[PDB]
Amino acid sequence: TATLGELAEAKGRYFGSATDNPELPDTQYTQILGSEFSQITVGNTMKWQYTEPSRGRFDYTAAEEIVDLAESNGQSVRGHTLVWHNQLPSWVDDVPAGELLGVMRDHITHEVDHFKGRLIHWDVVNEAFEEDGSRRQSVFQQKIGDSYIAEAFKAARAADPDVKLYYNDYNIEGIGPKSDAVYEMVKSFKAQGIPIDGVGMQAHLIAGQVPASLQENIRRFADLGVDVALTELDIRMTLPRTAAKDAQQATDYGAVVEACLVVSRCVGITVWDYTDKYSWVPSVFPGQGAALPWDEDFAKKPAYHAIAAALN
Ligand SMILES: O[C@@H]1[C@@H](O)[C@H](O[C@@H]2CO[C@@H](O)[C@H](O)[C@H]2O)OC[C@H]1O
Ligand SMILES: O[C@@H]1[C@@H](O)[C@H](O[C@@H]2CO[C@@H](O)[C@H](O)[C@H]2O)OC[C@H]1O
Ligand SMILES: [Zn+2]
Ligand SMILES: [Zn+2]
Ligand SMILES: [Zn+2]
Ligand SMILES: [Zn+2]
Ligand SMILES: [Zn+2]
Repeated sequence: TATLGELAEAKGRYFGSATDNPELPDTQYTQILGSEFSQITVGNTMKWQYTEPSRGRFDYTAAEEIVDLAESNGQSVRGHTLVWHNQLPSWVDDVPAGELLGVMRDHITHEVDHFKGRLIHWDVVNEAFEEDGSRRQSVFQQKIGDSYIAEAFKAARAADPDVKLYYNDYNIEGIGPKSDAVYEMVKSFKAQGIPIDGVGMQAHLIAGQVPASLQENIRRFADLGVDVALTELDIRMTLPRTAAKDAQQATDYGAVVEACLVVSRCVGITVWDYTDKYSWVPSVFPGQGAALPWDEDFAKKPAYHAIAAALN
């Protein structure tokens, strides 16, 4: 009957999926991508290695394709991601330390300016913290210092005043040292007048291990005055799939969706792609997989039933 996007929209939220250029040829895949979801995230081609492969020379070719596709289906789009220590072109490491801040600002200005007025959110900075809450020692942190995050948000706001600016990270779904650090940063930013409109909880979860404090965590961020979004939701399991594992995964998906629906400022959910066929999990987590609502043959799993039921 109604799609996840339609059910989500009926509750003032969006339900979308990330995608990547190489997948678009898959006709069965795109038909579902374009009809089931109300939002799309550019999976890879908005990343630094693609948009600015050589210093000062920008390339939005691949990203534009996905943005146009989303627009064609009437789907909103999330930009991902401007500042990240991963998938960074090699020339960035060679930039003299004293020049890096200026380079990061430039990268941000161009990309945000080019897509201005077409995206709903921008993941401005991604994974800037370690598990214990200390700063990840990336090229930006090391050469620019602690203010690089704040500078990144300022630059972004200066290039597009209407788009929502998000801080994105993983393992910040439950209350803990990592989410506390993000919590403090957001508090710090609000007090200093540093622009930031939301926190993106990637939500790359493990079946049977969903943080029970998820909802309370979403709520405290919302009380700080920022929106919250589950940006790259997937719940992996150790293969092979079994009925019991699928059922546990379904229960998990339902609890995650319910948590968002209970908090007024949880604007939406995005799954890191929607079919196991293209999930990034197997490639990064050896022995793990089957983390999405649709399996490799596009059959909806019990997980799908739970998501729809939670959305109502
Ligand atoms: O490169 C990053 C991955 O390393 C990250 O995977 C997290 C590692 O710790 C595990 O406990 C989490 O479940 C897993 O998601 O995901 C984000 C990616 O950018
Ligand atoms: O194809 C893979 C992408 O799907 C993957 O996306 C990363 C997953 O972890 C998140 O924290 C990152 O923000 C997101 O970009 O990156 C690797 C690429 O090979
Ligand atoms: Zn090109
Ligand atoms: Zn275009
Ligand atoms: Zn704490
Ligand atoms: Zn199947
Ligand atoms: Zn069903």
